[PDB]
Amino acid sequence: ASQRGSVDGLGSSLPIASMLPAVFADDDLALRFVAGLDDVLAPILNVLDCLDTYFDPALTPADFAQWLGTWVGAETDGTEAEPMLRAAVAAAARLHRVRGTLQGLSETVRLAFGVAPEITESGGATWNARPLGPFPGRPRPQLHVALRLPEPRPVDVHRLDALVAAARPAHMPYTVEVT
Amino acid sequence: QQFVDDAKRYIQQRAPEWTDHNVSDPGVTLVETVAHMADQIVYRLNRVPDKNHLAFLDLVGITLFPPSAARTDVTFWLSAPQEDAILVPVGTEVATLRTERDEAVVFATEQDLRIVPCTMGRLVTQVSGEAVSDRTTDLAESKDVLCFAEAPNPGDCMLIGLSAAVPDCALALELDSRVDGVGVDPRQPPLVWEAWTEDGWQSCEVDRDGTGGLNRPGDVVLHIPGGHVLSRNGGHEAGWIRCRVTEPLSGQPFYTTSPTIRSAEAYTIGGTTGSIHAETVLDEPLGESTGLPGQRLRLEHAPVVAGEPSVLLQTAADDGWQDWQVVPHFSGSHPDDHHITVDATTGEIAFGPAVREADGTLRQYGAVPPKGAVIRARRYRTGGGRAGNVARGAVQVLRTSIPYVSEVVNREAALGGVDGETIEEAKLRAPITLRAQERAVTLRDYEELARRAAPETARITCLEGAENEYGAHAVRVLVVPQAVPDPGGRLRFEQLVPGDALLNRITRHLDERRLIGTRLAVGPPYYQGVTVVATVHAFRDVDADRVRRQTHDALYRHLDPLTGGSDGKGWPFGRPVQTGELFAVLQRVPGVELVDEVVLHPADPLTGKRGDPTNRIDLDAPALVFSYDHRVRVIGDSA
Amino acid sequence: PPLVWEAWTEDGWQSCEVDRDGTGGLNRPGDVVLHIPGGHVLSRNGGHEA
Repeated sequence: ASQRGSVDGLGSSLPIASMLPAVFADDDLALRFVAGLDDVLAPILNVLDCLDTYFDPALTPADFAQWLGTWVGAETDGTEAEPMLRAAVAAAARLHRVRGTLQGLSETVRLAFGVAPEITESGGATWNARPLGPFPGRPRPQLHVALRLPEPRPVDVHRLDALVAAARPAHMPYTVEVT
Repeated sequence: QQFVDDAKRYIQQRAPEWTDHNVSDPGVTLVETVAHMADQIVYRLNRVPDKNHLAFLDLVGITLFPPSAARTDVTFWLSAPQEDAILVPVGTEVATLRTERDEAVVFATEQDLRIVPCTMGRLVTQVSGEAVSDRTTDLAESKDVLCFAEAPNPGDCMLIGLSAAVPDCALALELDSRVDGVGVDPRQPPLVWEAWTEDGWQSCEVDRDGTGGLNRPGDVVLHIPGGHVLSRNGGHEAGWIRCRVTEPLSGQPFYTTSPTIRSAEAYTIGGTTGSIHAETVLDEPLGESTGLPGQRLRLEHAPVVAGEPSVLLQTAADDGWQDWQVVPHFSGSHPDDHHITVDATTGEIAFGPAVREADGTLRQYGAVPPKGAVIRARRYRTGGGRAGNVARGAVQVLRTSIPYVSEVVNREAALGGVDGETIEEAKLRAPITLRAQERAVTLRDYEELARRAAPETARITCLEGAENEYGAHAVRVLVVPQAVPDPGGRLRFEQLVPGDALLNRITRHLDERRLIGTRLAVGPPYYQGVTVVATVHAFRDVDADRVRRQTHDALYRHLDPLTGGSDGKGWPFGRPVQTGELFAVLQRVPGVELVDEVVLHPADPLTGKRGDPTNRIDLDAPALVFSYDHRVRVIGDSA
Repeated sequence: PPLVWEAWTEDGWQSCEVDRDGTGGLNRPGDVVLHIPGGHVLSRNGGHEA
């Protein structure tokens, strides 16, 4: 479950007493008792007041952060730390616009480890005004990922192996090197 | 996925925290404390996130997949050489048995075709590599000649005359004969029948007849392919019909006493024309255009059927009508193109919108019809559904008895007919279009886009293959068709081989949206059969017969190609079968006390040869386990 | 006649009832109308699913 319910010491934007008629608002027991009913309805009005915040990934409770992952397919699995999820879901939509792009591949690994990589890609981009001029680019495909981790625990090679597996465009080989 | 976790029984009673009324169950104020209305609020509160989910989806712009209409091919036989007129009425709905528990799926004869009452022209005979040089005219009535020279030479051909050739139908040719001495079995005669067309030569199908060919007088009912064009059959005007002759063909019967030719008459029994499971709406106006951009126009029939010219509306230009293209999304439009988008699951047509740019100006994506012009919808397709796939062609209202023609035949089961996707299904489709954005690029999208291209496949997974000699490696995709327990347990095999359609269809969709210059491979994974044999001693007060029955299937269940393993789903494409893991299955079987030893016997569905006995089988990554028949010894004091 | 007719099931063999026929069994050409018990499940018998 989630262990939600009532919250002590929370006010309401719609006091029950404030909607009572005049003259009725003069009693001691009626005003105190009917204000007690505000306790049960207190947190519902908070939700409707701040429903917009309940959708921003940077602020919503942890449960909805994973749910907001399935909103736009953010790869929520495998992470057992809340702060790691916080960046992933918000930055997921930007990544999917550059899947298979040098910046996109570099950012994804950077996103999952916190440090920028040092990649070399088999090719590039260069023009030439010469008619039917030759185009350079490495003769054979090759993808390499280098990570400058400070504390290379011997599990990051597999983690980089799994992570870069989806980033590569199912087209060319690859290798994983971790500091 | 939820906001609050209260219910009606959840009563706080915090009045004592402010007041001093001290009865847990008082007269009436407990009733006052009873607030069901909160329960009727929180229940409606918990469903808000789902409503918001369906809310922002429209902001993203994803829609529902329109249903596609099942299509079938039907043939209007006549059983008479007559009806020199249009033998195809558009419509003529035919359905199944109108049972009260299942809806009789109806159809509609869509297209039209015209045939000709053709008559035989010339009648010739020739063999492989040798010209006709025969009667070629008098064979129509007399001057009998042995057919095919009574020899199965490779390339023997017969040219037969057919005056006023029919470009598209199925016909028969009467070449009577007097066959004696040897009678060739009707099953699979070694001949290939062919007809001339614009492109050249093309194979013609056959149909039912009471004779096996030259083993009794009668006809042969060829299926003339489309594109048949006339020629010069000497003294007549006839299209060319060809009869290729093959060798004994690994023992197929052939005659050396081939019969002669008695007479000639051409029947032209019937024609061929497809039909689909969808109605049509013709020339229905939908409104008058206004000069403003971004207009949305409705229609009168909700579930519009998919198709490339889905609606094909026309605007009233000064030259008749001007047609409009259809694009799924408007981002690809141009400030001068003629594009629309259609939400076919509800029947909306929306022209190009106008977007304010960063400069404060306007970027009109897609042109707008001129003010006051007439907007008209030409054609519709409504209908389609999962039930649109007929079974075996047994429409059962196949119109056996008709007064116009003899019979209308629908043999081959209809294809297509994908049902419209549910709203719940769309939620599981939202991430895919939010990350792939079409044009599958990496390994994950190939797995997902395969399902979207064709979801009738049981399961798909994509693995890189052997490397190309230039340093790359072409993409490989594995297909496992949906299987049914055809034999008595286990599986029949030859059902896991796709029928040349799933390989074609999936590849065709992927090729258009793919990285250029990279080859794609599709096929089934590697397979090899594995058999478990052991000896399990039963308990002293159990029926070994049930133990014998139970242990043969429970051990088998662990090796199921489609739903095996401990998870109960398909195998993970690389898990190696082992006795130790199968030792877990063996121990749990009821009516057992201990097991002696288990022997594994690898094999194949191709070769009955079996492999050497080994405990551990090395299974390749793009491969799956095949479970065979097996026996184990149950020796024990059974009851 | 001294015969017992049984059918295969998930559990095993069970007695199958008979009904009227014009022949007493092998005393003349004819059929025998067995009563198939519940639980009959297919198996493998040569080139047929019997």
